[PDB]
Amino acid sequence: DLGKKLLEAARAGQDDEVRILMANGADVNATDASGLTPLHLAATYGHLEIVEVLLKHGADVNAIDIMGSTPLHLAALIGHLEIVEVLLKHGADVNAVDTWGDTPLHLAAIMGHLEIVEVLLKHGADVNAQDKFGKTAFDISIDNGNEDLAEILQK
Amino acid sequence: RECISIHVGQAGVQIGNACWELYCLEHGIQPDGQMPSDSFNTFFSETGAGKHVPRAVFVDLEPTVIDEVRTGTYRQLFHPEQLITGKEDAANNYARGHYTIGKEIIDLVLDRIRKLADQCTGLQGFLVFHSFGGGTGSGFTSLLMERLSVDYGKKSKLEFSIYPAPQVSTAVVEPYNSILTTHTTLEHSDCAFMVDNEAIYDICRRNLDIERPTYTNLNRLISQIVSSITASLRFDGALNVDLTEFQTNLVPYPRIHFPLATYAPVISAEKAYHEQLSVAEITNACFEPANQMVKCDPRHGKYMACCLLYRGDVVPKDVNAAIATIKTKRSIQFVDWCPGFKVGINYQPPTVVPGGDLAKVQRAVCMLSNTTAIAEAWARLDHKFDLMYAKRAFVHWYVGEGMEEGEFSEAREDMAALEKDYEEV
Amino acid sequence: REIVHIQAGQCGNQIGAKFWEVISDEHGIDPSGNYVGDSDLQLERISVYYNEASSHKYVPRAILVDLEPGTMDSVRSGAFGHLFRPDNFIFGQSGAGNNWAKGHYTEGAELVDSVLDVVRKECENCDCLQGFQLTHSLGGGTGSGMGTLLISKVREEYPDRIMNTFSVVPSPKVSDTVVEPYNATLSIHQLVENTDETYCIDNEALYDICFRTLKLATPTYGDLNHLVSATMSGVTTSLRFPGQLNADLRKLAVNMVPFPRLHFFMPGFAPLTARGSQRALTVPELTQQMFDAKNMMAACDPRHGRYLTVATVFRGRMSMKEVDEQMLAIQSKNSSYFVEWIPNNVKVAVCDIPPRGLKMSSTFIGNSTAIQELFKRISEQFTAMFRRKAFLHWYTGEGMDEMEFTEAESNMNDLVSEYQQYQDATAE
Ligand SMILES: C=C1NC(=O)[C@H](C)N(O)C(=O)[C@H]([C@@H](O)C(N)=O)N(C)C(=O)[C@H](C)OC(=O)[C@@H]2C[C@H](C)CN2C1=O
Ligand SMILES: Nc1nc2c(ncn2[C@@H]2O[C@H](COP(=O)(O)OP(=O)(O)OP(=O)(O)O)[C@@H](O)[C@H]2O)c(=O)[nH]1
Ligand SMILES: Nc1nc2c(ncn2[C@@H]2O[C@H](COP(=O)(O)OP(=O)(O)O)[C@@H](O)[C@H]2O)c(=O)[nH]1
Ligand SMILES: [Mg+2]
Repeated sequence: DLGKKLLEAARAGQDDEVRILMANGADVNATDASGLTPLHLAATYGHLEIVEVLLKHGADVNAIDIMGSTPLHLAALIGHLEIVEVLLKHGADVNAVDTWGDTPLHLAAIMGHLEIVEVLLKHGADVNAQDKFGKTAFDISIDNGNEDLAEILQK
Repeated sequence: RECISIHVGQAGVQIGNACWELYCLEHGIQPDGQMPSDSFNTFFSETGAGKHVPRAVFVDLEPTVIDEVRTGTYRQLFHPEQLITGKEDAANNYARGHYTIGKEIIDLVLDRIRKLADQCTGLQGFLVFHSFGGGTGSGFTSLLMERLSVDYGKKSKLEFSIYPAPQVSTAVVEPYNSILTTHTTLEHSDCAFMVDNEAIYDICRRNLDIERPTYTNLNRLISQIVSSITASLRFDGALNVDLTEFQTNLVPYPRIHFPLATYAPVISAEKAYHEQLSVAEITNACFEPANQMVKCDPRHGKYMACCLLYRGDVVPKDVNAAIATIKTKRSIQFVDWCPGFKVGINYQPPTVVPGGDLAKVQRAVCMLSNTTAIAEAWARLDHKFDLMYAKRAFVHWYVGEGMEEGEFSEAREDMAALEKDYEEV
Repeated sequence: REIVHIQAGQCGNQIGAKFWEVISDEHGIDPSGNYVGDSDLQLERISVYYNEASSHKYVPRAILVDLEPGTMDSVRSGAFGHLFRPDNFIFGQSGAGNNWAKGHYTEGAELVDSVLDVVRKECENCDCLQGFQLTHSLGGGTGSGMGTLLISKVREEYPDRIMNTFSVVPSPKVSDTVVEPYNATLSIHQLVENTDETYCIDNEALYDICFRTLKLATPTYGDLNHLVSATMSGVTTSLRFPGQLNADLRKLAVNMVPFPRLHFFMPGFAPLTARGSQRALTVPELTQQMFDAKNMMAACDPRHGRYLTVATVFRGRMSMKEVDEQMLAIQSKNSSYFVEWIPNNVKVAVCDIPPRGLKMSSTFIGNSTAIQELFKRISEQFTAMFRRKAFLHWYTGEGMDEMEFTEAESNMNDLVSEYQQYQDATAE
């Protein structure tokens, strides 16, 4: 099955093997057992060119795994700024909510990815969105004493 | 009729340094043991060469304090085998001093004590100096006292103990150590004289005009009190002639064995021409709470015994008159079941130590009172103990050093009963 | 008497090297091992940290450990790099790749026995070994994974000796990777069980001090390490010079650790200075500042919690009366922040010898329940990563199971709940 091979190639960052697999009918929207797609894995592990290739060939930019994670959630969590920008350019939902109630803004705020926080805000990230404990990204920055983040969130 | 002095831990050793400094001067003995010119034989052996040697043992679980004795002014005074040190101290942990670390050296200490005791023709007992707050002073003293009771069942044992003061302290757990050692030593001690470090500190500040007293300042003042208490043992004594008489005169019941010491006059050496104070004046000062060795209010308590030990130019009739006047005072109440003041006079004036902070005086007095008011000092310790023990704060340090957790509550219950003993009398 | 110092990984060797530079200058030991000092106080306790070799030479009782060789080369390049015992450099070649699993189970395990031999040799040479001091980061792979492996092995071989750590906690503000919360949480689990005393050196705090208080636009590791070395000098002063209070590792622990798991200290000091900076503070200023949240080396606000215990050390010629007055004043005016069920829980020492470049300094060591804020911040980052299973293959591929992650996180959250319990407790 070419789906599994494309998932592994996208995770592993093998640009050449990704192209060959898609040229042979690989399901660009294949899922592993948890619902992750090749775009999810390339977004997680920083493979910008594979992200770009997949989005040009039918990948669902807003696909969710079984926990509600989108590719943008994972890029915002891991801190891949260019991938965040490319996903947003291709219509990623900036306020997608996962099963924990987290939005991309929450995850970038928790992990201190301040440049990504600013990008997400400029693209309409919801500063009032609450996780399942009632916390907004601003609450996280106040509770953890991250003054730099709090200032970005207030501008 | 020999007495053996045992100095345990830093406080015990440093107080011992000052006590033997003073004893030597009182008896004309030089730091090398020689004497230019006997009653002092109770406290000093004599070699075949005219060298007089303290009947004294110094013990500590680390070496730094006793190493100063071994190399300082008195490096030739003591038996070098009676200066005994381990390598690693009790870390302010009673359980280390008593159970783990202390047990590595207890047999050696007892064998060296036996060497001294075998030199005695009529050993009376032991004087044991130590802090409450340190791990050696608390835990190793307790172990030593337990062992001495077994090995010397008929011998008396007196303590000089340092009661802790937060403002001059080196451990948060000093209340634990104080209660643990009091619990295990109570059965084994015949009489214990406590000195509150805050009380002596404030006497040094107020009466000696010393802004920042040192341990040396405190210890030289303590040594004057100790010397008054033991003068009867070292000179021709009519009162408190032997150790047995301290219990007779001061301790009506074995558990209530903590007399309050008060000493007067304490005058700065910078006032060399002070007006000399009368017998009445120094005796009256023994009933002012600010001259006491332990912070408490004897006007809130009852006296069970009172001994007045005078030194110097003191005429007996003047003592009897001074006592007559204070007997009239309403603030001095005795229990119904006791006679009464006991009086001793030593006609030599107190000795002045070169380097000391005290002015020479022509007369002085040390009052030893067994007053129920000292229970106030037990209550202060018990309260700090209770606050920490309710949360088991620091208890794991003791349980990890050979002690069962139940010893804490057993010790505290013994203290509750001790406080009750004071209330009942 | 003797302390055996170990420094593991890149962070651990960099701050360790700086420690030995700073205290060597304080004790008058030059880069060759010769004493060129001015005062008898410098040598009185020199054996705590230094072996005395042939011909009045002084050699740090220091063991240098790393899975990457490049660090050992840079240590040797430093001012005091050649003062260390060459046989006490123990270094692999593979590296750990910022992977706790590699440090703790794979390449680190293969190097650890070689480290324990050198530890054994230093220890058998001691008159009376006090215990061990380890410098490391928690966010990498060698200092974190192999450092904690080293701790558990030393603990097994030396169960009666004190284990103290200077542990550098990761922050996104100074980060190489998002797996740092994994590595830190796995390590904290180990430190909770196997150390007696841990100084929480928080890169978040170090960055905040440099950026905001010292106005350094882009802090370097040298900038951060200037704060670490001043802290390490200050908190070891009572161990290195003669004194009455906290004069060895076990007396410090007995005064600072009322419950065995709650042994994570918040350090602080005053004045805070940048490298090259230049009026000596008063005792009131020293006292106010070393208790200020802005002067803490852990990114926690003490006023959000309660002090279980505190040690402070003033350094320099100054009025002992003023020290006691100011120390009493901070407690009486802020009495609610000191737990009432540990009476007299703040102790103060004074050392006449000031650190380099200052006439007056003060160092704070707090055991405060507010340190839960540090563990909560790491926990939240750990949980955000672990919920999405990001990068877990790097750990399970070295043999670990996911359950080690869950147990590490559960133990750290239990630590947090314990702090909050004593924060809320009352005397009644
Ligand atoms: C050196 C002194 N003080 C200090 O070194 C510190 C700064 N200090 O002022 C304290 O209060 C603390 C402690 O008591 C506390 N923090 O509560 N501390 C450790 C002492 O006091 C120690 C035990 O005292 C001495 O060693 C001598 C004994 C003499 C009778 C008076 N001394 C001092 O004043
Ligand atoms: N009066 C007086 N008190 C002292 C002296 N030295 C220490 N202390 C007091 O003794 C208590 C601390 O115990 P230490 O005697 O120093 O401890 P230790 O017996 O050596 O036991 P560890 O060191 O724990 O093994 C505190 O209350 C100190 O204030 C001294 O020379 N004179
Ligand atoms: N303060 C400080 N932190 C450092 C230093 N070097 C690395 N770190 C931090 O340590 C973590 C990386 O661990 P590192 O020591 O480099 O990995 P190791 O060599 O595998 O132990 C991150 O939190 C870095 O910020 C340093 O010199 N000083
Ligand atoms: Mg001691």
